Amino acid sequence: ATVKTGTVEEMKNCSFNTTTEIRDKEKKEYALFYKPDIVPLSETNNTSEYRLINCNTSACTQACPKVTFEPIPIHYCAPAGYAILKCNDETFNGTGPCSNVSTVQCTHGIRPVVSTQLLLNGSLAEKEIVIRSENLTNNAKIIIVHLHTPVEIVCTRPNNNTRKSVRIGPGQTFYATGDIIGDIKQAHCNISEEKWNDTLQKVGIELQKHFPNKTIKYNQSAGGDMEITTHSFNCGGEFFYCNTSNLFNGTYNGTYISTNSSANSTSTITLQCRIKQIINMWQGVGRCMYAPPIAGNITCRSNITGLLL
Amino acid sequence: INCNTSACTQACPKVTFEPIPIHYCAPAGYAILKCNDETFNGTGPCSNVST
Amino acid sequence: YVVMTQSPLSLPITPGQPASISCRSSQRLLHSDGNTYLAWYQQRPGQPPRRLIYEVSKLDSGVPDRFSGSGAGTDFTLKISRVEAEDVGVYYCGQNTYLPYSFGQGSKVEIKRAVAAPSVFIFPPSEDQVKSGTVSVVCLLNNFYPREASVKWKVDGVLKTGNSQESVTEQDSKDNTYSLSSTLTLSNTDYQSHNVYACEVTHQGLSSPVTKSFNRG
Amino acid sequence: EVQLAESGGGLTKPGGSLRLSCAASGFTFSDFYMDWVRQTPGKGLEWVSRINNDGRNKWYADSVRGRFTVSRENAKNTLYLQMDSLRAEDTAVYYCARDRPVYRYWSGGYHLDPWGQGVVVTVSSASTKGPSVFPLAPSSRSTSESTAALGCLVKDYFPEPVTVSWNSGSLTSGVHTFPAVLQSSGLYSLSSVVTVPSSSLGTQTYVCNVNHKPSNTKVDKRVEI
Ligand SMILES: *[C@@H]1O[C@H](CO)[C@@H](O[C@@H]2O[C@H](CO)[C@@H](O[C@@H]3O[C@H](CO[C@H]4O[C@H](CO)[C@@H](O)[C@H](O[C@H]5O[C@H](CO)[C@@H](O)[C@H](O)[C@@H]5O)[C@@H]4O)[C@@H](O)[C@H](O[C@H]4O[C@H](CO)[C@@H](O)[C@H](O)[C@@H]4O)[C@@H]3O)[C@H](O)[C@H]2NC(C)=O)[C@H](O)[C@H]1NC(C)=O
Ligand SMILES: *[C@@H]1O[C@H](CO)[C@@H](O[C@@H]2O[C@H](CO)[C@@H](O[C@@H]3O[C@H](CO[C@H]4O[C@H](CO)[C@@H](O)[C@H](O)[C@@H]4O)[C@@H](O)[C@H](O)[C@@H]3O)[C@H](O)[C@H]2NC(C)=O)[C@H](O)[C@H]1NC(C)=O
Ligand SMILES: *[C@@H]1O[C@H](CO)[C@@H](O[C@@H]2O[C@H](CO)[C@@H](O)[C@H](O)[C@H]2NC(C)=O)[C@H](O)[C@H]1NC(C)=O
Ligand SMILES: *[C@@H]1O[C@H](CO)[C@@H](O[C@@H]2O[C@H](CO)[C@@H](O)[C@H](O)[C@H]2NC(C)=O)[C@H](O)[C@H]1NC(C)=O
Ligand SMILES: *[C@@H]1O[C@H](CO)[C@@H](O[C@@H]2O[C@H](CO)[C@@H](O)[C@H](O)[C@H]2NC(C)=O)[C@H](O)[C@H]1NC(C)=O
Ligand SMILES: *[C@@H]1O[C@H](CO)[C@@H](O)[C@H](O)[C@H]1NC(C)=O
Ligand SMILES: *[C@@H]1O[C@H](CO)[C@@H](O)[C@H](O)[C@H]1NC(C)=O
Ligand SMILES: *[C@@H]1O[C@H](CO)[C@@H](O)[C@H](O)[C@H]1NC(C)=O
Ligand SMILES: *[C@@H]1O[C@H](CO)[C@@H](O)[C@H](O)[C@H]1NC(C)=O
Ligand SMILES: *[C@@H]1O[C@H](CO)[C@@H](O)[C@H](O)[C@H]1NC(C)=O
Ligand SMILES: *[C@@H]1O[C@H](CO)[C@@H](O)[C@H](O)[C@H]1NC(C)=O
Ligand SMILES: *[C@@H]1O[C@H](CO)[C@@H](O)[C@H](O)[C@H]1NC(C)=O
Repeated sequence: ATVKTGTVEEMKNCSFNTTTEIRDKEKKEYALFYKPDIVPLSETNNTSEYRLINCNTSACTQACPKVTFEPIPIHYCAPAGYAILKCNDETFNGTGPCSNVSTVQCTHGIRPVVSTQLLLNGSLAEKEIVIRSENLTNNAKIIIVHLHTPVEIVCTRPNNNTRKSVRIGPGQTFYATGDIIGDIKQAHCNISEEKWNDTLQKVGIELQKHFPNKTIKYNQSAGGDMEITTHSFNCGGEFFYCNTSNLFNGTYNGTYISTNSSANSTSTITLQCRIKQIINMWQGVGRCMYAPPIAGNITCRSNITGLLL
Repeated sequence: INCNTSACTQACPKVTFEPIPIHYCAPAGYAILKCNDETFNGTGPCSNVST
Repeated sequence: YVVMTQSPLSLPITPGQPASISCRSSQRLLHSDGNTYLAWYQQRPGQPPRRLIYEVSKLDSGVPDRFSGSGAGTDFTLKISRVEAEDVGVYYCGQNTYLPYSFGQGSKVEIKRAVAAPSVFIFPPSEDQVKSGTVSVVCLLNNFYPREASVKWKVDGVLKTGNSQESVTEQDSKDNTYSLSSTLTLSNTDYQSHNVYACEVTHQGLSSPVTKSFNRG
Repeated sequence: EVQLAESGGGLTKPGGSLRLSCAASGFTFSDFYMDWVRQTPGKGLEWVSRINNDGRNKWYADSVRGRFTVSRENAKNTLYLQMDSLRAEDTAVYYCARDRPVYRYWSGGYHLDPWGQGVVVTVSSASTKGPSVFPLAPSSRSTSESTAALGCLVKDYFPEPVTVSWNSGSLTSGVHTFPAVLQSSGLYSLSSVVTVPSSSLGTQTYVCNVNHKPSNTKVDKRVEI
């Protein structure tokens, strides 16, 4: 798009012939694409020839622009002749008897937030950090570390994108990024590294109750695709993929001291984030879709997790 | 005229547009009432009524 | 567009005294981002401009603490708590809120010192010049204060104005006065046509018709 | 640090072309907008052009739009202004100055800070000449002062610089080499004066010593009653 550093070279500028409404007539047309959506065509001398990532697996639908992915809460309800029981007995371990129980015909409002490596906007544990796993003796089992207090995350795409519409055949419009207004700069997320560090102390202390006297070591995800190795969102309608390697770092001993002094400090840990538009949703090839771009710039204030360790 | 909006279907030649009469019916546990009091004005009480 | 304008032109001010300058744009300097992007620049004698005050009122790095500023909307001021010898030179306001970035017409800081009268002189053209197709008759006003001066040209008691080109010093480095030359550049005919060439003083101190003369050749 | 070096300055005929180069030192040159701003004895300051950090978007003043183009090579820490169709008014001192930063995550307000020391451009190729020089004689009624002024007139040369001094610079008593005028003739001129005791006239050979570097034309012009 303007050569230079991977902050700008994240965007290719690509052109193609496209079919107008008039079946015999093709028009030359152009768009910007994020590098992961694009793959180099073979059978050429390492040239400027490319294709979309999905043409050799499945034709993805563009998501209709009226459709909104926002996590509006769902209540589940029991049919007639059934009842939903729930625990009032909080700080529950996830199996065995609850001492304080209620019926409800409908659940509280649950948000269908889909993500990885963290949850977001989840309801908090009642009085303390709670650690749940189906069998801690087996490393195959996840450890759901349910938090007591909301650490805040701020995420943004600070490029000022313009949307353009490409007319394809009769009565259809593909949508693509036409231009970036003014400055480049990088998509990223910010967490107050003070509150995060305290939270990794407090998870240290509770996780040590199941692993007594041991020092606790956090680390980055081991490896794989972006979908495995990055945290993920849909802020506004963009499928961010953020590298968490600097976040799950350091090792913390049984001392678990309040190293964050009571005085003011402004240390923010920052995550740099890729973006994609063609997504093979929920590891499905036929589930795949193209998200249309969103004009302007994005900000996305949020409360974090019960960690998926 | 329509290539810049939507590709229209040919209506299948077996299909017929003639205005064959519909009767509307109330389901079980409901009833339709009508005026017999003709030269009705379109609102207010009707003086001669049938199910 | 944004026009700019500064109120004081000369600041003939004593070392140690406060001074201030005001600048008044045609349209408000507030940017959409919510800052206001005025700055004030000093140009010393013989140097590029450098920036003292910026983002309305912040001091730029390395600036002396005697500089300061204020304002709102269209109207802004630069204040100096005490002027000093190194403050001499031209100050410009400038705006960066809208293209084109634009500048005040300037204000000049000058040392104040006593209202010295000129030493006054005239020069007959040299014999090689006296035969040459154009002849510059010349007058000098020397080491006077303040800066503002000129000559009125005469010959034979006749007013002899025309090609009187003039030039002036900067403030004097030894006594902080100024000097002036005036350069009546006649044709050889118009020079030889008249005889008792005279230059009459004009100075903002010595405004009087003090005059020096010579008879031609 | 943050230091800017302009270079490439020269002389041309009107309608011609010149190129100015600004080289950037002690800052990350990929991360700034850069501006050209110029100075004349008439105007004081005038904005000329702005360029984006990656070179993409560019802006110019109305007085030079299309006539000039601005460019950069971030591989060299270097900015260039190409000037074409040069008018007489483009005769100015040109400065390079650093504007809005664009860091990784954020990009603040507009600036002109710091400034390079500038370069000179001259747009008039007529009458290239070494000076005429004349004594401004302390003669006749001018001799009868107690400490006479004597002077010199260096006239019709182009371009600058002339270098002018009294007795090869060894004399200092009230020396005023006046600021030069580029005259209606198309050539510069100045006068110089010095004040000395009136009996020392001729007793010392007072001299206006002159050189003109664009032509190497030089004159040790003696001045007398
Ligand atoms: C997410 O979290 C990340 C990481 O924390 C955030 O990214 C960082 O954001 C800051 C902005 O908050 C980035 O820019 C900086 O700005 C501050 C403030 O100073 C600057 O702004 C002034 C206002 O316009 C400006 O006046 C200053 O520059 C001028 O002034 C001097 C005066 O002498 C003049 O000479 C110049 O010519 C300029 O006119 C200045 O630009 C600043 O503190 C930052 O670091 C600098 O400052 C310290 C002293 O405070 C100094 O020691 C350093 O050397 C350095 O100069 C920086 O300039 C910052 O760069 C971002 N970081 C990165 C890597 O991009 C992000 O904002 C968060 N995002 C969200 C969504 O919250
Ligand atoms: C976690 O919880 C947070 C707090 O509730 C969530 O942050 C909020 O997210 C919503 C949705 O992104 C923001 O609401 C806005 O959404 C509209 C969307 O555009 C609409 O308008 C256009 C036409 O103008 C139309 O085409 C679209 O179809 C929509 O109808 C924006 O226009 C608004 O400006 C606004 O951003 C909330 O503002 C935001 N809250 C805060 C405090 O920022 C967060 O999304 C949750 N989820 C995650 C994953 O963290
Ligand atoms: C983001 O980009 C849009 C599209 O260019 C900008 O919107 C225009 O802004 C200018 C200047 O304020 C207005 O004159 C136009 O009327 C706006 N609309 C269009 C369609 O051009 C917007 O200002 C940009 N925002 C930022 C923060 O850069
Ligand atoms: C965090 O995990 C990584 C990956 O498991 C560790 O980094 C190296 O991993 C390779 C895997 O083949 C080993 O061969 C190396 O021995 C590891 N490096 C070191 C220094 O031992 C890494 O060790 C872990 N982090 C910490 C804090 O130990
Ligand atoms: C688009 O970007 C602008 C500029 O960053 C955002 O406006 C600002 O938001 C930050 C963080 O809250 C503030 O520090 C700035 O002071 C704000 N600037 C202005 C001019 O208001 C804006 O929120 C972004 N737009 C969206 C829809 O997220
Ligand atoms: C992208 O390439 C097209 C090719 O037609 C060109 O017209 C357009 O200006 C380019 N845009 C950008 C932002 O690179
Ligand atoms: C589709 O193309 C990509 C190109 O790198 C390749 O990795 C992938 O294996 C291909 N899949 C199929 C089913 O052809
Ligand atoms: C985030 O936590 C704060 C804690 O005061 C709360 O006010 C806010 O409603 C929470 N937001 C969400 C989306 O959970
Ligand atoms: C706590 O829950 C885990 C996971 O279901 C289970 O293995 C463990 O036996 C439970 N312990 C008690 C005392 O409930
Ligand atoms: C854990 O540490 C304490 C104090 O150091 C010690 O008394 C106890 O025996 C240790 N337990 C194990 C299982 O090592
Ligand atoms: C994450 O960032 C680190 C550097 O901070 C880099 O070494 C690593 O390759 C990145 N991993 C992913 C999954 O992007
Ligand atoms: C379709 O084309 C005709 C051409 O005359 C035009 O009148 C009509 O407005 C067009 N409609 C759209 C939505 O482009």
